Amino acid sequence: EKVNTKERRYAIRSAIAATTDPTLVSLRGHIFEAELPIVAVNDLESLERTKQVIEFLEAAGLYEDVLRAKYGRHIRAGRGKLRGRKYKHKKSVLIVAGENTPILKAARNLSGVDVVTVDSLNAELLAPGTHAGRLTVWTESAIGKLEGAFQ
Amino acid sequence: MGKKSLVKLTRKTNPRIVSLILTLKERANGDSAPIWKDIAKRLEAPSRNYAAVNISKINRHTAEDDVLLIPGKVLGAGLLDHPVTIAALTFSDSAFEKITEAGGKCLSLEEIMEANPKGSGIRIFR
Amino acid sequence: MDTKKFRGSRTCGGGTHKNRRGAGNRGGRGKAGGCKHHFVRAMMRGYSYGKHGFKRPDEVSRDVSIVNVGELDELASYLVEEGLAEVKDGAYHINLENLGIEKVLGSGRVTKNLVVTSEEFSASAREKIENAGGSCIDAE
RNA sequence: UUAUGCUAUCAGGUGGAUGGCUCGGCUCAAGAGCUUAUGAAGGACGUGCCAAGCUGCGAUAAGCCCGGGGUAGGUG
RNA sequence: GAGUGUGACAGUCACUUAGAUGUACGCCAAAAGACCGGAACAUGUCCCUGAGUACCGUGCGUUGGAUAUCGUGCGUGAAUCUGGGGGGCACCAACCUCCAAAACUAAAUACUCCUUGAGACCGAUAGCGAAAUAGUAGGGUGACCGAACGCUGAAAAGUACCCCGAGAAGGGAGGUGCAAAGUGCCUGAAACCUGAUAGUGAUGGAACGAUACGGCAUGAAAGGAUCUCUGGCAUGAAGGAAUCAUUCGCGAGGAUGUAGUACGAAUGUCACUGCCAGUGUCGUAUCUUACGUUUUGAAGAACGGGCCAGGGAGUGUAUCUUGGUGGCAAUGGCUAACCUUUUAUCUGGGCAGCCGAAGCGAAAGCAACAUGUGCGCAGCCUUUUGGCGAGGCACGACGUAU
RNA sequence: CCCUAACUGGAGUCCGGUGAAGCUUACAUUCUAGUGCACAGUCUAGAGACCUCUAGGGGGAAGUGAAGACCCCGUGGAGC
RNA sequence: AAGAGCAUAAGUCAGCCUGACGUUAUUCAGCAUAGCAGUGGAUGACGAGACGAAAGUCGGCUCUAGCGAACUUUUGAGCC
RNA sequence: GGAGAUCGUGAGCUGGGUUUAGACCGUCGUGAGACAGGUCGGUUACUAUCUACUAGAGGUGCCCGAGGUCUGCGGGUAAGC
Ligand SMILES: [K+]
Ligand SMILES: [Mg+2]
Ligand SMILES: [Mg+2]
Ligand SMILES: [Mg+2]
Ligand SMILES: [Mg+2]
Ligand SMILES: [Mg+2]
Ligand SMILES: [Mg+2]
Repeated sequence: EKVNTKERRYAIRSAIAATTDPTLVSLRGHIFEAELPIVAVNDLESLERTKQVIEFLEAAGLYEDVLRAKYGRHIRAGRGKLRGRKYKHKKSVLIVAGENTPILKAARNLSGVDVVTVDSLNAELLAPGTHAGRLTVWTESAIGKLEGAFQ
Repeated sequence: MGKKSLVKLTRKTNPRIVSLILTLKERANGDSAPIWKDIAKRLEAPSRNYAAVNISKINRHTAEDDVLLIPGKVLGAGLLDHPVTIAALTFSDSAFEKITEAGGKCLSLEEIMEANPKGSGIRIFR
Repeated sequence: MDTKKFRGSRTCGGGTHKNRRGAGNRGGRGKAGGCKHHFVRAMMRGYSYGKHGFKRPDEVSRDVSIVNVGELDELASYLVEEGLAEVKDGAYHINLENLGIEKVLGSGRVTKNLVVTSEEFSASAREKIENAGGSCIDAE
C-alpha cells in the first residue's frame, strides 16, 4: 500500500500526541500510575542492564504494564502456532531514545517493551493494531530531536 | 438527523467532522440559527464536493471586516487586499499567510460558533 | 465484484446463466466491430475510422512554456523575495529564462513597472507591459 | 406377540468424515554456483547372520585408512 | 521473555537464545622490496592508418522504422588526410560531428540443482504426483500416463493364568493402563447394515409437510412457578344479539323499541390448580402435483441427481473511468528507479518524470475575463415584504480555426 | 404349413453351496374420465382396493442402454 | 409511380436571362416519443447576379424517389 | 363390412420396403458428387425394480373352539353361431 509521506507524517504526529492523553492510553489497555507524557532525564539512555530499567520503571509507576504483558502472554488458538506464532503477545511500553545508546539492549528483553530511537519511530510502534495511545517513555534527547521530526 | 443524516455521519472518518456536524446541529437547535444546520448539511455532503475557495474569490466578493464561513478549505491562489475574517475547515499555508498579512483572521468553524452563536452577519462562501 | 454478496444468487448478477460466456457476449474482443455493430459506440468513444493531418518531427517541432502577464504581475513580489527577480529603482526586473518560460502571454492585468526579458511576447502582452510603465526585452 | 412394514430415537457393526497434531509441500528473500577420459551423471547387477523394498556401498561392497572435533555408547 | 523438546501451558528441566570463543586446508590482504617503462613541444612536395570491404542496384525476411530498421541472396563496387563516414527520400552548398570494415575488457544484470532464512501460504481428497519401500504400485509395443496409504500409549506396561474351540483362528473369563487407546490401534460423523425402544399397523391412497385440535409415549439438565389448569370480578375496540311488543310486506321476511344493551379481541385483578412449554409417533380437519434448470408455459410423458461424506466456480497484473473517505493544494500534487535496512517493514533522502497550470489549429503559427451586466437558491438582514446574495443559471466580452 | 402331438438331453422349476451387474429425487394397491406444455400411478371428480409370498409371459411405467447419426442452426470443423 | 398542390397560375407562348451561383449557421426528419450516418429539406447569414416600375421571385425542373462511410488515387484554389 | 386402439401390438416376432457405409444402369453436373428413378447386398441390445394381468400359496380380519353341509352379495359366458 502507498500512503503519501505528508499524511503518513500527519498520522505519526497524531500518534505521538496520543501518547500524552491519559484517556487514550488507559483505554488502549495499559496499566500505569504516571502522569503523561513521561519524559525521562538522559541518564536513562546510559544504563545497560535490565535490572536498572526495572528500577526506573518501578520508580515511574510503569512496571505494572510490563508485568501485565508478561503474564498476559498466551498461547494463541489455531494454525499460527505450527507456523511459528505460538504466542499472542501484548504491547506494554515504548522507550524512545535520542540516539543509539546502551538502553536499547538494556530494555530490549522486557516483556511487551519496545525500545527505539527517534529516527526509527513509525506509526505501528505508536499505534499497535491501529490503536493509538501507547504508553511511552521519552528521553530528553528524544524530545529535543523531535522538534521538526515529522513536520 | 434521521437515517439519511446518520448514514452520512457514520460514513465520515475524520472525528473533527463528526463532532462539528453534531455540535452544529445542537447549536442550530439551541440558538435557533439555521446557519449552523446549513453548515452541518454542507459538511454531511460528499467530501469530494467540499468547498476549496481560493483567496481571489474572497477578495472579489468581500468588503472590509466581512465575516466569511467557508464549509471546506481556503486555498492560496490570488491576492487579498482588505482584512477579512474567515472561518474555514482548514487553510493552506499560503492562504493562512495571505490572510494574516492582509490583516484578517483565520479562525475555525468551532471558533466562529463560539464567537457568535446566532450566526448574525455571517455569509457562507463556497 | 462483491463475491460474498452473490453467494447464493446462482447467476451472480449476470442475468441468464447463458450470459457471461466469452467474447461473443461483448460483441468481440477489444474495440472490434467499430465499422459494423459497434459503429455508434465507436463514435461515442472516439474510435471512428479515419486519418487526419500530419505530424512534424519532434526534433524540429517545439512547444513553448508560457506565463500570462497577470500571473507575472500579481506574484512578482514573491519572485523577488524568492530570488528570481529584483527591484531596480522601483521596477521589477523579471528574466523568464530562469523561470523556464519562453513566451509571455497577455492575459490579466499589469499593475506595476515590469521590465520583462523573454524569448517572445504576444502583442497584447507587449501593450499591457508597456502601458504599466515597464518594458519588454527580447532574448538575443 | 400384527406378520411383511412405516416414522423417530437409542445401542452396536461398517465406514473413515470432523477436530486436534504434523520430520512434508509451496512461495519469497539472501547466498553460492560448474562437473567428466585421474572415466562423470545415469543405469544394471551384486553387497547385510537372520534382509524382500528403499537407502548406502562396490568382490576391501549399510563398508576400509589417516588427521581433527565428540565421548560413551554404536550396529541406516 | 526467539523458539523446540520434556508424561498438560517452561526465561530459570534439556537443547538453545543474547553474547562471546576456537578452527586444518583455503580465500582476500595492507607495509616493504624486484621488474618492462612515461609525458610534452618544434619542423613537414615526407611515410603509415584494416576491400570483393564501405557504398549502391535488385529480391526476400525482419523491424515502429515510415521513399528514413537490421539481416543476407544475387549483382556491382570505391577513396586514401588535398582522405573517408554520419547528421531519418535523393542531390548541391554551409555548418556540426566522428574515423568503420581487426581484438580484448572487471562491476553493476539474469537464473535457481543447491545452502540458509522467512512466511495474513497449505494442513493429509489440501500442499509437489509423491508427509516419499513415489515417477513407486499399476497402465501403454512405444513416445509416454500414473495412484492410494500420516497418528496406540506417559511408559509396551503390546494382555499372565484359566475355560471352550481342530486351532499359533476366535470367543469367554481375567488382567495392564488415568483412559482400551488392543497394533491400518487418537477423535470416530453420515450413508449403509443389525438389534432394541416409542408410536402405528394386514378396509388401505401417494411430494412424505404447514396449520389447528386430539390419542399414546416422553418431558433429568439446559425452559416457565401469579408459570400451567379452572373459575370470579372490573374495564373493554371493531362488532353486536336473543326473546318479546308494535307496525309494514302477497310471501320468505323487513323496520321501530328492547339495545348500542347482554356480550365481545384484549387489558388488569382475585382465587383455584400441578401442570405447561418442548419432543416422537399416530389420528381428524383445511391446504399444497417435489427441488434445481431450460422455458411464454414444468408435477410433466423436457433435462439433472441412488444415497452420504468431503472437494467444487468473479481471481491477479496492467490500463481507463467513476464513487466513499482522506492528505496536500496554484507559492500545486506525487515521486519512479535508487540510496539510507543496522536483514524485505521502517525513517530520512531522491524534481528524473507524470498530471494540473492555455487554448485553438492538419500544420506554420498565433494566443484569452483575477468579473461588464442580469436573474436568483441557501444563508444573513428585514418593517414579513423586500434587501444583500458565495455557489448556480443566463448573457456580454475576449483567444484561436474555419 | 393345414395343426399340432409325443419323446430325448441341456437349462428353467425346487434344494445345498458360491455369488455379481444394469435403470433409482421421493412416494407408490390401482382403474376411468377430465385437466394440465394439448400422451397423468401422484393433479380434479369418481370407481376400486385386506396384507405378504411364489410361479409366469411381457400390456404400461411415453421401461432401460446412447448429451439423435434424420432436419435445422453455429459468421464450429474435416476431407474431397 | 402514387398521392398532394396550382387558374389574372405552379399551366401555354413570347422577351431578357443562367440562382442548375462560391462560402456558411441552425433546426428538422431519415431515426415519433427516444440515442444512430452518408445524407436531404426548411429557414437564415455572407458574396456576387438574372428578370422586373417596384413589390418580389430565383440555391434548378410545383411537393415528397433518382443514391454511398473509412482508406486510396486523381482533379481545383491557396497555403502549411 | 368398414374403421379406432401411439396409422393397437419390434423389453412379442419378422425384415420384404424405406432410412447409413459397397456397387451397377439411366439422368444431372466440368467435377467432387447428386436423384423425390430403378437395381443387387447390407448386425434387430437388456438377468423385469414397480404396476397390471394369469394361476398357485402363507397370513391377518370376521369368528365360542373345530368340522361338515349350504346360501349367494356379486364376477364371467357365445356356449353356442
Ligand atoms: K511446551
Ligand atoms: Mg530463551
Ligand atoms: Mg496428496
Ligand atoms: Mg499435491
Ligand atoms: Mg464442502
Ligand atoms: Mg450468425
Ligand atoms: Mg411392445
